[PDB]
Amino acid sequence: WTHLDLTSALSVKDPTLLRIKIVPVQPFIANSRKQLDLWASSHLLSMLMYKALEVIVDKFGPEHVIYPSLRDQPFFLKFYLGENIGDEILVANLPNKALAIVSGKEAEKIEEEIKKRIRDFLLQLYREAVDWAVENEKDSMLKEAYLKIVREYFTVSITWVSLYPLLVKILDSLGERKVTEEWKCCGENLAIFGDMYDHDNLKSLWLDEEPLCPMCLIKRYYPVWIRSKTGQKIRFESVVDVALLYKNWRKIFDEKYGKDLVSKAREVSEDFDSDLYYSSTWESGLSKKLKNKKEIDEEKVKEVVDFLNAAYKEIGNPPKYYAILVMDGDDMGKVISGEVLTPQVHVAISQALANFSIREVRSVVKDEGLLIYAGGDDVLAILPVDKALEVAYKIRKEFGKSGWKLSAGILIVHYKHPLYDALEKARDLLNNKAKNVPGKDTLAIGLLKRSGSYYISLVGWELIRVFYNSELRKKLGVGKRFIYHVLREVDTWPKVGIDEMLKFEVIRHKEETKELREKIYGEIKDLLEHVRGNNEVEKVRGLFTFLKIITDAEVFP
Ligand SMILES: [Zn+2]
Repeated sequence: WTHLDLTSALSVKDPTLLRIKIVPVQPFIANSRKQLDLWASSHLLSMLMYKALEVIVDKFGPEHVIYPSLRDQPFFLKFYLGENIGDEILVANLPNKALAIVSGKEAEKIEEEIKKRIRDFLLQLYREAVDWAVENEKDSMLKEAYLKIVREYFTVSITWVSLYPLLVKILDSLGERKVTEEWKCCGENLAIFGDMYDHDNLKSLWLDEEPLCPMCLIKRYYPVWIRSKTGQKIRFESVVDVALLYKNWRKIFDEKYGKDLVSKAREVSEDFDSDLYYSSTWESGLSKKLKNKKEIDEEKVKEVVDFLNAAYKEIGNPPKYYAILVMDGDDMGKVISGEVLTPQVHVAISQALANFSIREVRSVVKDEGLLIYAGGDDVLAILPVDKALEVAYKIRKEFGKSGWKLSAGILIVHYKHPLYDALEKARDLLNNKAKNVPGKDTLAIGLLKRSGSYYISLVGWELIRVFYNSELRKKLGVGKRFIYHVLREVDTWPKVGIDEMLKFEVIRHKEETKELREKIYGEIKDLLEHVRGNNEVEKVRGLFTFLKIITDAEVFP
């Protein structure tokens, strides 16, 4: 049906191919402290691309935008059509790069019109935010040297060509040239330091002891702006909120106990957050959460610990690790753009990516963890430790049927760990580890224990398939004895040899305990073909590190 869509925009108007791209993406995102900051920043990025797109839509129509496909785009439904949209709207699913069919004469003004609208809105927000941080100097907070940072920050490169998949190729590399040619938290002047202030005097002024620049102020305000433009806010506020979803711990906790813990936490103070389900925090600190010079009863603390600890002996210890899942398509730069072909095929692909990202990835994540972003062939999610692998694979299969292949970094991490770093490492797994294998179609799973230890393992998607249905998974104590032993041998390498090492080790860990040993060796061998590695030592290392991680009793209690 999208042929008769293009015939219009191609015939009805004197047609010129316009292209949008907002430049600060991976930076703006990684500069975030708490999970909310990461959602807020990525979501806004989408907001911008929406206001960029809004202009195209307003002046013309939706079918004039090739990429992304605007059918089912939750922002538009909610915002442009005033549809009564549900929690869909919390997920950011518009990417930066875009492609529209524009009328030759508008091409010039549409460029400046997009530029203004972004600035206008960001400014519009900075203000609204300025008011909010006052609610919870303030005249000269809107100096036209701070206004600058806001307008100057996000760069929106816009380019066009008249009327071939070659024109598309010429539009991209022409476009990808204007890009580069066009403290707080982050290399940007703080909203007070840039004029004349001491760093001691600076920190004192700011609401949480950390001084913010204008951009990061917009980050903080956005979650309340959204709550009052749409209805709702992120379901899992903290990283800890998603960490406590491991084997329904929180839900189980919020029945047997929960009311009594709330009660217990009322009579210590008014902590009316999630950290407090951990015994550790009640001993470890609380000082920080004391925003007032009031008194804290100590028996209440001592016997909040006792309550929780006894809770833990009847329920299990509370989960303290969570997953960062980042995903990205392979060999698809030139597919999204259309060089590898505009015919309706380029729309078809756009619709395929739109559909996957909006519906299929959400149906996979599905209140079982936080889907921050799905731009077509790329995903950010915070997951519980026991959903990471399961979600990743599920999503991979789906992107299968809807481009072709897709890699992934998963970073399991202790909750108390700096996000900026965690987010950085997860990215690195995906880009520097995963995407650098020959047949780049791989899971790069990493585990960083609070110890400082950092196990990584690079794996084919087929491995998780084989491993579920594996006899080997069925037993993993015996496992603790097995895996550690193997990993020890392959710390350097078994001088005995790799094959004979596994035999002796499978052998070591009455009618059926011959066929069983013989089955495991087979699987263990089968599995290695799916570990990405350049020799059996690397492959063995790789599998038994995947084994090591999946089974770790501190991460998976
Ligand atoms: Zn900042």
